[PDB]
Amino acid sequence: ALTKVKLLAYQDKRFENKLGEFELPINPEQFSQSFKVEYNREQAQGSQRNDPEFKFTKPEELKLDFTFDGTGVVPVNNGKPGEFHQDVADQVRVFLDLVYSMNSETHKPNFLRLIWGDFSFGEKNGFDCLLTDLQINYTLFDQTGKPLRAKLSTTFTSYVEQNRRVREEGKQSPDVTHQRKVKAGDTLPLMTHRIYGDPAYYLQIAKVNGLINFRKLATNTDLRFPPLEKTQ
Amino acid sequence: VTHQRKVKAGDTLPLMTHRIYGDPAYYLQIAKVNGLINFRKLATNTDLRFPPLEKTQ
Amino acid sequence: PLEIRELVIKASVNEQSAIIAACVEQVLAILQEKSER
Amino acid sequence: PLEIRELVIKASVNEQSAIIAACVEQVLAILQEKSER
Amino acid sequence: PLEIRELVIKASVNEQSAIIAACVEQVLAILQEKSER
Amino acid sequence: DVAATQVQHPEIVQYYATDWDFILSRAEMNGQIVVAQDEKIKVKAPNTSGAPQITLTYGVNLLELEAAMDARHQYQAVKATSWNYADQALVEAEASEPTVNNQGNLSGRQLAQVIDLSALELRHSGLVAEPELKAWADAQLLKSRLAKIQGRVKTKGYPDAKVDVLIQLAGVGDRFNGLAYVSGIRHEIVGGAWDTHIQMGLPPQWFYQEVDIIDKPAAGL
Amino acid sequence: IIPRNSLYDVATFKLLSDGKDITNDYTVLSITVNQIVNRVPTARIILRDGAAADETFAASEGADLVPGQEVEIAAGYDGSDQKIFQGLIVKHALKVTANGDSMLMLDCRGLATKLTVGRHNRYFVDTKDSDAIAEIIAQHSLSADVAATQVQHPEIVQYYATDWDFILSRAEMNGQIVVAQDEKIKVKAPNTSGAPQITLTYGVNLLELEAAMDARH
Amino acid sequence: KIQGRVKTKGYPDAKVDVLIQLAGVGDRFNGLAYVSGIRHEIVGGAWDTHIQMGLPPQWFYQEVDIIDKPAAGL
Amino acid sequence: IIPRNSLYDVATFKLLSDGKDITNDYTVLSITVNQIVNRVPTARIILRDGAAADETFAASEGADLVPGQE
Repeated sequence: ALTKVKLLAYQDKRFENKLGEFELPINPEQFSQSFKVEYNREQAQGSQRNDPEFKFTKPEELKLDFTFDGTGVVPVNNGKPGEFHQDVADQVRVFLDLVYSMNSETHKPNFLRLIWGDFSFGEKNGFDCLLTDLQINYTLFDQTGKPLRAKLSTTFTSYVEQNRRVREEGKQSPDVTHQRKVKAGDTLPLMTHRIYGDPAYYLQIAKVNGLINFRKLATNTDLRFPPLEKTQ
Repeated sequence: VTHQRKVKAGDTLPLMTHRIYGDPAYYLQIAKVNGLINFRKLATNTDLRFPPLEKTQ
Repeated sequence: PLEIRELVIKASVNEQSAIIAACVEQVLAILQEKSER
Repeated sequence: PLEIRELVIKASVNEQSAIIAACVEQVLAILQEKSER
Repeated sequence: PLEIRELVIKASVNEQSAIIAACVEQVLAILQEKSER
Repeated sequence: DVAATQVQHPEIVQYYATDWDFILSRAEMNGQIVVAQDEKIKVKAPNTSGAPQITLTYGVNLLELEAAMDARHQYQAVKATSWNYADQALVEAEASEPTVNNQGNLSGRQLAQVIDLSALELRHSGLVAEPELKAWADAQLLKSRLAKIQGRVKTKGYPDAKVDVLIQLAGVGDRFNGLAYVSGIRHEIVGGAWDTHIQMGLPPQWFYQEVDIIDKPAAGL
Repeated sequence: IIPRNSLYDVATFKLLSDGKDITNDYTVLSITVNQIVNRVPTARIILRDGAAADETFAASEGADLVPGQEVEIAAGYDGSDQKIFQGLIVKHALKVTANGDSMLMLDCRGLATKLTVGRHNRYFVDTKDSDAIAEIIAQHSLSADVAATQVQHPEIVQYYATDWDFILSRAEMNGQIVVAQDEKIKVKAPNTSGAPQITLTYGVNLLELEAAMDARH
Repeated sequence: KIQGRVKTKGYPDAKVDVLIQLAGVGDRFNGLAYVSGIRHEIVGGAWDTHIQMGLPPQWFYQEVDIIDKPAAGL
Repeated sequence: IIPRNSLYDVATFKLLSDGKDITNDYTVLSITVNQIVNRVPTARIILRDGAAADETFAASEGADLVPGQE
């Protein structure tokens, strides 16, 4: 069985209320995806090389090209004998209504999800996006004026909500509580350095856990490491 | 604008209010507009009116 | 400039920042000099 | 700006108009702020 | 400008000199006009 | 076209000054504004009691928008004091709360409690009578309340634009929606394009604080 | 300059409002803070806001960024932050520019701004400048730290002027400076007798530099 | 006598009313300088600081208008 | 405007300091001079200087361009 690319159209920014779906009659030959990171590149005067600082990660980009053909030589994947694709205008109409026009209840275009069977973009099985660019070329016409072939080129950009973005960045810092078990070879200042980046806090940790002698630890003790105070 | 909806099997008032306004908290107002004594048991042929919101709050 | 309150505040995050700074030192120098005898 | 007399007058008819406007709000903000205690 | 002390001083020797001059006549005209009744 | 005042003065003196400056000083001290056009000059109180002319909605009509609040210009009360030699005592008057147009959901009195100054106080050592002190304090409160929110809007060419009227501003949140008072207009026609700018609100400073309307000592000799 | 024992050089900051941390509840674009001698501390905050499809400004309608609230700003490297600014929100503005970008701007000032909003009249008899300054400060529920003067005046008069102006005039006439921060105001002579804190070398540490002499002063 | 301004990368321990040592700028500017002001800027993830050295020579009363107008402006 | 009997149109200048000609001892970038009625004459001079590898300003440390000279 041959699987086809599908575009799902949603109204909710949490992608829960599905409005519709469109299926491509011919799969694309290829597509491309683009990534980028942004750093600070200021340098001191009279210095050899540099160590740039991180600023942010930009949204990903997606490029796709495909074709509609209605001259009667491309079969329809429905199992009936003698069936071929013969209507371009209907497909252009439903496509433009689904991905391009304004929604009368939200006053903007719909949210899109791109899915191709078992394809994986990464840690997910779909691409959540919005349409930014589209071009159509009509290259073959009927004697009454109706088209027989159309070629489309599209550019999509990545979209993800605030609430969900801050949860994907599961920021772990000295802003949370840690717990560690003591094993053979462990010492308190080294554990403190490995959690806080500074051994100097060791005398505080011993007080939080009630340690009388902190230079000889037992090997089944579970130690708690509290967060740091918000402003010093 | 003004909306109108018919009650069918499985409907509850806070969920309809959420589906029209985006916020269930308005349910107590809607019950007053339609004269509902008990709003936790709805009948299945009632047509409810949903008025617009005030222009500036 | 020799002052910190005469520096231009930066409000954008996505990318000509060195022309809005040269066109500010020129005006302040044309305007200060206009006050001496 | 919050005033209509602080807007820049446009004198050309054949075509960077959005840089002569950003470099004018910056100077007026650097200059007004210089007068408060 | 109608004055010689309101002209911008040129400090570079290797090459946009006609935009730092248009953005200076505009500010001085917005600022002078602000003083008439 | 001058609206009448109620305070009668034993004497008024115009001392070595321009007609425009004298008129503006005396107008502001009574809470009035000056509008000049078409060989006509009108002096009257601001028109904040009318009906809106149009509706300007962000997301429908607007091309550009700016708006601002500042809490430091709001006061709770105003008092004015002077010396009366016929009684050998001080005289004091207090301002009344003015009636203005409704915009936003924060009142001037709520903003006046950020700094929390008990009252603003004005003093004069000469013989200023009760009604004059009252008009002075009232003008100060009105000055402060009419400058609560200030803003500017840019839209396409509007032939029927006029100053000293009300408009309705919408689409900008609970804190800025409502009826706004128009203070100024600019028309620009450049190369065939036409657009207009509408300014809302008045500045909080007095006229005499912005211009130099007194000569120098010794006549500058 | 970079703190010792920093394992990563990611710079972080924290914005509290009435004690509540609101850093990750909005989209923050820029922060600027100024601390200058003889002036009131200032801060400016720029956030992204506005949406034409919804026809509202959502963070403007909230209850965290309205005039009159206490704002505290801290910043540091790698999650270890230090307090930088403490003040009040004074101004609240909206802006939509030509190309459609929309933002919300906040203007915060220190607590000493309470001293600059009125005109007062006072007498002082047989006191020093330090006593008058301490009393005027204390009347606004702020802590005062005033170095003592030696000249005793038969009388001092505050005539129809602001508290800030009176204090600055009397301070400058004695060769002292004013530093205001953290609910505290200090008046004292300049500290030119200490030990250096760091070394800044051109060709090692600097990104930009300006310096000037003028013989006429 | 000498006034100046320096821009460097983010410095958490910056303070006013202290001394710093300035070097590498010739015999006529090297030495101990007095800090008058500080600005912190955080824009898009970058952090830098500006340090101002020296005081202005004008009196306070020469820069502001702190006296009312005659006749109280009436 | 161009003086008569000029065989070449190369423009030249000379900068003296306490009587000594120092034109070719430094790198001169620009010179501006103003003479206005009811005002004091003014001049501004811009030279190239500074080197991060040497960590000094060599012409600043000289004795030809210090305040107080003619």
